[PDB]
Amino acid sequence: LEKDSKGNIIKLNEPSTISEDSKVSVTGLPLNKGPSEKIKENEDFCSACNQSGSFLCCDTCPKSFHFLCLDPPIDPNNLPKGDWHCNECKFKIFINNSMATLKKIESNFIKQNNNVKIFAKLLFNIDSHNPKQFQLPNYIKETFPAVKTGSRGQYSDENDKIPLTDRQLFNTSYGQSITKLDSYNPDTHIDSNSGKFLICYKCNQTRLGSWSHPENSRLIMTCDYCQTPWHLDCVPRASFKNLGSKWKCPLHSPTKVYKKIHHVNYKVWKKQRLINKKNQLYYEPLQKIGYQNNGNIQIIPTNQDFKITQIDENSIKYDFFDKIYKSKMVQKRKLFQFQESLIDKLGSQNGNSEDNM
Amino acid sequence: EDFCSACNQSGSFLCCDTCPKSFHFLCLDPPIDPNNLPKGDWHCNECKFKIFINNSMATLKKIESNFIKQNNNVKIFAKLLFNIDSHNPKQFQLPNYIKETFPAVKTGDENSIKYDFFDKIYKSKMVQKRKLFQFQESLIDKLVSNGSQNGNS
Amino acid sequence: VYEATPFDPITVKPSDKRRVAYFYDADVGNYAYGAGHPMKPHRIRMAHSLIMNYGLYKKMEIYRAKPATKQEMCQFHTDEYIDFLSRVTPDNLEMFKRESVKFNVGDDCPVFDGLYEYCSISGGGSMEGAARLNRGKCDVAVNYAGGLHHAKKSEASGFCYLNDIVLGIIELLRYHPRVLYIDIDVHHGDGVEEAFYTTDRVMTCSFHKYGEFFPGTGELRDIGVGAGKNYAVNVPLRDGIDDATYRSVFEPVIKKIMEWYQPSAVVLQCGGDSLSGDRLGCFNLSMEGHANCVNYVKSFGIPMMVVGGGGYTMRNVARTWCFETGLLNNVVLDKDLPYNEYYEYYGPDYKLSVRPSNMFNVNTPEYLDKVMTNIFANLENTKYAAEDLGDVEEDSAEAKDTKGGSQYAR
Amino acid sequence: ARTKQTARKSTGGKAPRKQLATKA
Amino acid sequence: ISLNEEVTFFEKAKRYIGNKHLYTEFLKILNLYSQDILDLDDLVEKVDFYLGSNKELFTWFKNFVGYQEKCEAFGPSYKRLPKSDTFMPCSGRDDMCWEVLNDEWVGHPVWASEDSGFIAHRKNQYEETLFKIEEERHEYDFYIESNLRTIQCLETIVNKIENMTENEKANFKLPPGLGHTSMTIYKKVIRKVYDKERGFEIIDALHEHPAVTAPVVLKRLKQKDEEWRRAQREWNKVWRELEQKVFFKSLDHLGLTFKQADKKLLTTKQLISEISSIKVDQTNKKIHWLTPKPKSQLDFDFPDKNIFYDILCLADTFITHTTAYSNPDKERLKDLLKYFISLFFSISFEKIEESLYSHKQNVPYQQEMSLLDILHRSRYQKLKRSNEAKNPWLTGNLVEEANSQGIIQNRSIFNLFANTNIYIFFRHWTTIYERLLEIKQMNERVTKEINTRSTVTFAKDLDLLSSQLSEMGLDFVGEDAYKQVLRLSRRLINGDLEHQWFEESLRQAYNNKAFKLYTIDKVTQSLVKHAHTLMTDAKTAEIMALFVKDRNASTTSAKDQIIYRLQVRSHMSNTENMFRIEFDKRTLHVSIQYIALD
Amino acid sequence: PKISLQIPIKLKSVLVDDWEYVTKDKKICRLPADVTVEMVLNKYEHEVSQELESPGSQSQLSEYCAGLKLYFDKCLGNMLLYRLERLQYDELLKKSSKDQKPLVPIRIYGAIHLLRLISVLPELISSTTMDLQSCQLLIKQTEDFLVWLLMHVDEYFNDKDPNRSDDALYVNTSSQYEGVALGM
Amino acid sequence: PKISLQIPIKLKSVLVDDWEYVTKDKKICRLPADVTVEMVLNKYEHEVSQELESPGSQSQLSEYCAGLKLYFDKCLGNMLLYRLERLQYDELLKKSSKDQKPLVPIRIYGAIHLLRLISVLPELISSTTMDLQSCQLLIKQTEDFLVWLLMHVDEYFNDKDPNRSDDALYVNTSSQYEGVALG
Ligand SMILES: [Ca+2]
Ligand SMILES: [Zn+2]
Repeated sequence: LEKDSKGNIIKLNEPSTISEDSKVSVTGLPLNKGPSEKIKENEDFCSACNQSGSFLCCDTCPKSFHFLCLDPPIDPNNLPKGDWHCNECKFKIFINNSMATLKKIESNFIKQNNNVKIFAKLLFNIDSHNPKQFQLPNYIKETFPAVKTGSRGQYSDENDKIPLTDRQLFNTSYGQSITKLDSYNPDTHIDSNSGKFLICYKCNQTRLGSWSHPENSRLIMTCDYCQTPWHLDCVPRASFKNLGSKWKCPLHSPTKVYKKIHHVNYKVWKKQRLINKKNQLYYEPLQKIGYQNNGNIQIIPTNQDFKITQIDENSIKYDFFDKIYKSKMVQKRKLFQFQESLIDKLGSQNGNSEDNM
Repeated sequence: EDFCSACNQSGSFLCCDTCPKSFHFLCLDPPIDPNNLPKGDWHCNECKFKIFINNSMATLKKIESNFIKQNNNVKIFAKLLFNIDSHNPKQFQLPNYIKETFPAVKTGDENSIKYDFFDKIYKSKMVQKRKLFQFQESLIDKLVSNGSQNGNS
Repeated sequence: VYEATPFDPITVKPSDKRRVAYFYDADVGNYAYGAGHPMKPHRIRMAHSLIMNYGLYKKMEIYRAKPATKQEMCQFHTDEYIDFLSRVTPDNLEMFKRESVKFNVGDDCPVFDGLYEYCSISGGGSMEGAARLNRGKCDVAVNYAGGLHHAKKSEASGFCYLNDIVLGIIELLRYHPRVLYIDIDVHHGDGVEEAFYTTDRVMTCSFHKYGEFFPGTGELRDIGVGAGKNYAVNVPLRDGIDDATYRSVFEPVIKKIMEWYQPSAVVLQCGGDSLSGDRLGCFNLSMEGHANCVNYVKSFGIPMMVVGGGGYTMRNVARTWCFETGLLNNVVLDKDLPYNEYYEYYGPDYKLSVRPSNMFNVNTPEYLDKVMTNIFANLENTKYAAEDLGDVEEDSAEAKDTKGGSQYAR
Repeated sequence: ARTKQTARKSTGGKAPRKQLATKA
Repeated sequence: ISLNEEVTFFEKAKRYIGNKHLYTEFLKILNLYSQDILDLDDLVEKVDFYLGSNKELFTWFKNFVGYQEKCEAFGPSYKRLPKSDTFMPCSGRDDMCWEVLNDEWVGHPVWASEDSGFIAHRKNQYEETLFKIEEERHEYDFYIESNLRTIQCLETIVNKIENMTENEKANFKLPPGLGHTSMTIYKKVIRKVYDKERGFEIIDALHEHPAVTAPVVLKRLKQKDEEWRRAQREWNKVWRELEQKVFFKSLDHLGLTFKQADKKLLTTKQLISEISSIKVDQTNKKIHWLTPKPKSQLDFDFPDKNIFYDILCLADTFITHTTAYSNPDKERLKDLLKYFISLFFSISFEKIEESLYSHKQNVPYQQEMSLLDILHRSRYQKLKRSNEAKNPWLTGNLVEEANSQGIIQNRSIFNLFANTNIYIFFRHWTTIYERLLEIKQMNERVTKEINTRSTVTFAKDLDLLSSQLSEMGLDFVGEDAYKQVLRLSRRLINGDLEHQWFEESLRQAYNNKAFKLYTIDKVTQSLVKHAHTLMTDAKTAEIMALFVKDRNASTTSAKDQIIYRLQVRSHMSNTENMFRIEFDKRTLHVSIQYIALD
Repeated sequence: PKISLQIPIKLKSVLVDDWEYVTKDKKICRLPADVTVEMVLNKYEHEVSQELESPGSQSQLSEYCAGLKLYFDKCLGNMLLYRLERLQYDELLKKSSKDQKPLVPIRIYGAIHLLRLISVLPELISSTTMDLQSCQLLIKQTEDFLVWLLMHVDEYFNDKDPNRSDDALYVNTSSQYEGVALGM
Repeated sequence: PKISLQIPIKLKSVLVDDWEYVTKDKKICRLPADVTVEMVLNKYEHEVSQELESPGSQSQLSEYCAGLKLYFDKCLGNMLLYRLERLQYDELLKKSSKDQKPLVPIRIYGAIHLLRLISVLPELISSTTMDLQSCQLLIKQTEDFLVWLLMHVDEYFNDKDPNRSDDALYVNTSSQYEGVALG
């Protein structure tokens, strides 16, 4: 360190080598070798998001904001100099200490802009509230029973599997891991409530193997909607999928269909969302055969335009057969027309049809 | 009133007590000859409908929904058959639209379902066949003055 | 099309006598990720220390690739990302907060001291390995320092900051019309698959563990889009794959690819994670079952490059990388370690073996037949048909390196 | 102005990143 | 007629799909096609998951709709980015790179994980010790080696100064990196030794004035090298022995959890659930695949005889040692196993007695003691004191033997009709045989391997290889592996050998292959306990009272088996489900059939 | 809105002219008529059956056809008859009562009364609660039905061999009968 | 008190889908949309002006269109943006200053963002202090707008897959855009 550059250097500093290295001190020997030897004020949640992150804190009141949320957004690199206030506190300061009665301040605003008068109060009020994250009002989310707000404000549906308890993921004995049943659990091949075996749908077997030979066992999981057991082999499937979302078994109708027009290249169909029970209207049409369901159906055993058509089963037989027979007639027509067409393009036919028999 | 709603003219009346409207004996859905009269009430079809259902919407929708499900044999004519019992009889009146076009006017089981499915399929088959066949005999007739096959298979 | 067959001893093929080129930069051992981090660049140094003691330097040609420039790193990565790498240091982390979230750097992939230098050692190491194959100087390039297949265009994932393999492949692509990439790391090689997904000039055949295992991509149905449809091939294996079952899958698939889509070069990423006992990967592959993968690809006779990739247990990966370096030089090594500086590691029998575990093999032959059937269905569509370029400068490192590694201590 | 901080620097939360800060 | 099927296709479909909830979805899918929402090819693909097995039906459906066999395959992982975001620049991308590389399509863990995170593979309690040791290894190794690379860098420098003139020494600054290849390494090493921050003005002093700085820094760095190495050597012994105690356990994933999973899955319940599971499969398909109902749901095979003398001598040791069974009764437990085995498996009894006798040697008269005598206590003391009508054959399948008209004269085939407590006693007998046999099959390969393994010369001169087992003798160096595994097990029941030392010896000897022989002491115990039930439980003993007479009968008519079956059924309650264990003398094949008849 | 049903132009004359005769000439059809409602309508179920190829199209044909046979039965005594006709209808019920056999309007009356029902039809759907799609079909057979009618409109609506009074659908009646038809 | 706004079910089902794309699917709408809040109200004000005869209502209509535009400019910054869209909004402000033209949200944002303002209108009305006769004036007028929006729902809100069309109203988000916005 310090040193008459011409003279020798004074030693920098006696190394305070107390490192607390993963081993106890890098220079220190092992200690006692007992085992291992055989012989011997501002809130912490953004007022807008209600979540965590880097915050920019209001000075007057205990309200913290993200860097993105506050309007307008503020760069983390470049910030306004000195003290900062939330738009609410700036309002109160603004109002206070000047033309203090709000009324008179507001009474000037309404008189200022008489054209927008119907919206006058709403415009004036918006200058006082802090920035917010948009959340759908409850009367919209309550319309659809399936939808529900997640922990973070997410859209969470009936499809999203309910989260695993954090204990179940990380607190298990070694032999049995709940998350993956990749250790020969034979109680998978049993129906808990009834006691019968779960039978796969593809091969109509359960492959519970002997404890003597576990490689004869094949893994089985059950649908999250159907509750029809499937082998992880029959639906080719790599694993159990118990984290992300409910596993829709094959054998369950499509909820979204991309149809190529074969001439935009494609058309999209999405099943109508399930409405609240009271607002739902189920309708049985007077026309048995050929009603345009648009894909929304309740199978009868034998402004609300969101109406689930109720169709008899015998109707679907007629509809499906009706579609098939029409296409077969059309396909036969085009093929027969094309063969007749080459005759149309044709003194002597010379088709040799008389020779054919 | 003085006129008969179903004679559209002034007639001797049999009167339903509940409804002020009364009708002439001739236009009786079941003929009701004056000489033989019902006892006092003579409830009209429209009035008879209300007392039958007891002026209840839920049963009305239910007795309707039952009527459609009952007449699965003829479903498209379900609401029409359901309504016709309630409405009081009315003289046939040539509708205005057909009149308006003309310039001038003078006077002012389980096996059954399979069988019902089978025969329609079976009836469909020949229609499919005979249309396909008629194109084939158009092919032989495309060859002029004689069929290409020269015979019927 | 999966025929279970018992494992056979690794046999060397006298027909091929390839002249290898080994890329070792002596500094690459001195970089450490963190206090408890799994990626340990030490494993390159031990895997090199073992190699020199077998005397493999008598057959190989030792090279020290010139570190990759800042510009050449950008032919895959966006200029914003590389610029962040150069400045970032543990003391500078406060200054960079928007970037450290935008660029997934410093939280799981830590910002250790020397972050730029280590990445600069990896790329020039793989890039030049491709450059030497093109010139015809070497039929094989071995760059264990590199192989980081998890990095993305503007993101650092899976301990991998600079995706050298893309830099390596782009160098091969300037001479060879078609290049094949083979992944045997237990994780899905999303860094290379996502880079070449559209083009047909590269096929990225990757073997990995599916079932919400990082990065949770590489499902069987991912076969590329656009021109590169069917030119991607993912084989999602289950847990506990072992020596005999892996060979019955690896060999049939690779043999199909090199028939239908004839590659001019191969980039084989010898991942260490698949071996048994690693801290983050769950397979049961032993050395003989893992090094057999290299011996099979070599036997075809087309120029290849071997990159180290990921290996998380230093004891196991250093042993198998030395054995694989033996096979490429047409020599099967003896199962007796020679004295080396890092000798106390390879306990307890002190032999060159990675012992397979007892864990239960779950891939089932009924499942593996369905995976291998779909792949073969797809592969029948893939019928064949301060800048430095061709960085070639190599440095001739062995004169400097012979005293390292080779030990007569007692 | 005084800005607290962020404790953890990633968008994934390390649940999807291996050697997680927050998932083992 | 062709019309007949079509008017019944939905009836045929309804029967196969089974439950209504699945049939409704089949109707909804058929709807979407008729609404022109779903393409024909997509319809046939979905119907495949319903009617895949009924090939005769599915083929008809494919024929009916007109399906003809022989992009939108995007994949679930990757999503497209907008066109604008692909413009973020790359400085050194050639024209070629633009065509090859991918910029539009991207995939990330937070999307593929569905935001719910991942599951890491679980690790042992011991396999996490080799990971703690690995880090402690690297931490010492990283600092020392990174220190050496600076020593050589400075050492070549320092010798240069002493060559130079003192005036010259005044001006010999070192460019960054000291001329070395790595600019960063020599900073992380000096900063560690010299107190963090203080360390920064060392480097500046090292560059600006090296002639007086480099000699001092080299001195200390060597001195810090000597301290660090002296620690590693002391830490080497701690790490080496700890790795020796817990290495072979880390590989052993199944062995650690075996002892608890053995008593859970080897019970009277699961052994009946396992065999019943095979019976339902053959009858389920009968419902769907139409498999015929066969005999012998479970099949065993007994290729090697000498395992029987091996199991008997094991259970012989446990019976004598056991304190629970009273001494007079233990003579029946010993004499049950020899006679039952000599009866069921055709082995001559005298041959068994020599095998036990020799095992007694390793450590006065015999009248004919029938197994029938053993099963009743009252008759036992005497040999201790001395030196149904109008019942036609209808089942056919239950009694396997319909071989000959009238009476079969000489048949190897013999079936034992059994209760639950007979079959379980027999499954406890095969369970040992399966576990023992797979050891003897490896015995030829393993015995050679254990002998031929050799110590590395570089690990024998130094004291590195573990000597714990050699002192205790539990390394199979001097004997064949299988015969040694027995005389280790015989010590386990005797209690001489600790459990954790018995297990560890088979870990090194068999590379963890033979983990099933961790509960050979308990499975032997449970086998004896079940065999005890046979003498007691006079209902069950009366069953083998009939069996011994049947097994002794050379000529058994077809009706005789039915006579044998019906009498045995009389002794069980009408609820219990009897088993049929069938033996084939020529092929030593034992087939168990699960029966729950009238 | 209001249901739009198109009568063929000649059929419009058939009904409008026919209404002229009953009010003025006071003619009444000989009953049972020459062409019954049944064989007119049952035959429609026969020819059109051999023309439609689809299974459903065969069902809808018999559906609408059999219903019209049912609808005409209930809707005869209510609406389709005139003041003069109603007097003639009353007799029938006594005539059916004297036989004790049930009165069946469809087999007895002529096709022109069926044509009267179709004219009143679009007003009748208006009172009902059927959605549009169902109403379309009810109309679509109806329009396609009357398209048949023009082919044989000459046979039975139009007077074939008109010289004989029996061929004429409606036959003149006595004035004192008309006095009873007035009811006063 | 509590103000009730009858949103037709189809429009009430769009929003929910918009709530799904932005929070679960993590895709945002292409900001410079084709049918922006300005021409949507320009068409509606123009289609309904000819429809109604009385000049008294024309004043009521025109100010509700003129007012809703001015309110939308003030409102979009504060409470019409999900968290994931804040960064995209910021880059527009950051682009505006460089382009030296002030951002006007009605020119940029699409019809769906107008529907977000309509959804929280009852909550905004209840917070303030307004005449009751004006509360039914807005709500009745808005209920008349939503009815008109229902008749044209097809060609404003179309369901196109972003991976496919690229003309879809929503575009996916890069792993770097998502990182800063959420992190
Ligand atoms: Ca590709
Ligand atoms: Zn990996």
